[PDB]
Amino acid sequence: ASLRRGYQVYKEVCAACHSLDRIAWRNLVGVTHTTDEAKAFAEELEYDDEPDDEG
Amino acid sequence: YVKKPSYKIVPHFLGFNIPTVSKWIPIFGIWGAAAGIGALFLIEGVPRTRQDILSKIPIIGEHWIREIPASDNPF
Repeated sequence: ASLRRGYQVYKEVCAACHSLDRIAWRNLVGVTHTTDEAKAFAEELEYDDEPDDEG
Repeated sequence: YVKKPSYKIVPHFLGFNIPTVSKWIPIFGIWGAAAGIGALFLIEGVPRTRQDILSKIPIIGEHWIREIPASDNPF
């Protein structure tokens, strides 16, 4: 429960300046969050895809 | 009066004969069990072993029927 609350402090305060690059969304699942919550966090962001057909 | 001793040669091969080997047949049995138990124990962690062998054993078999809740599974 402290881990989950700490993630929320990370996300709302620290993440403005600090990265957490070694942690994937799947890492939160079954530690701080359910699969659905973590998928929802991931789905709100945009990531680089492979280039389209015109490259 | 006895003219000759009374005996036969039993069939043998590589210094084994059937009387002797027959005494060891049960021992091969137990060693086979030991090797079976040991092998199965070694691969008890393999999921297929659990799915196909261990979970089918009556009573005891439920020890190996374990589901991860869908909420706790990233994959």
